[PDB]
Amino acid sequence: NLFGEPDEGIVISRFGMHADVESADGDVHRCNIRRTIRSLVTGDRVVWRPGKPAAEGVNVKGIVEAVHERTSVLTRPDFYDGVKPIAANIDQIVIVSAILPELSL
RNA sequence: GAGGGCGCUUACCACUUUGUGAUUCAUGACUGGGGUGAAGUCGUAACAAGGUAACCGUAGGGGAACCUGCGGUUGGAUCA
Ligand SMILES: [Mg+2]
Ligand SMILES: [Mg+2]
Ligand SMILES: [Mg+2]
Repeated sequence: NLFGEPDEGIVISRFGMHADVESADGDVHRCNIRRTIRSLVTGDRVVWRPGKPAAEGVNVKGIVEAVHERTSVLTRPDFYDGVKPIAANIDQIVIVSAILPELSL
């Protein structure tokens, strides 16, 4: 509770109970998520509020309220897990492989 | 003179010093796991004969669930 400014920022990573949200200038600021969010992926622009600092300058987390629309999505299903998106909102993928241990086709 | 006091010395002994032990708390780089986590990734182990029957004990293997070897049990299906 006692949230801050609703703004647009880029989510750095996903950690289940919380997420890392980069602001509009390059500030690593970890936040938790809203209960009604169906999914949150790496690199998804969101609407979020950075809580409120309890100590002056020292805050713990904020919240991520809403999720914008998807440009792309990477949905891959799995046995006994269902269809799960991995990453989203991307224009180019680079398939990276190595000759070790194997190079399959 | 007898005797006493003072003073000195000795025995006992508190505090105090060194050497070196046992025990206890606080601090403590680092490090060993374990628990609590609905949505995170990795796999599909077990529960049906759960798709190589499972499990216990022991040795080895490898991100991991686990696997194989030896022996035991039915807390196993199908049974003749
Ligand atoms: Mg299995
Ligand atoms: Mg089995
Ligand atoms: Mg056996």
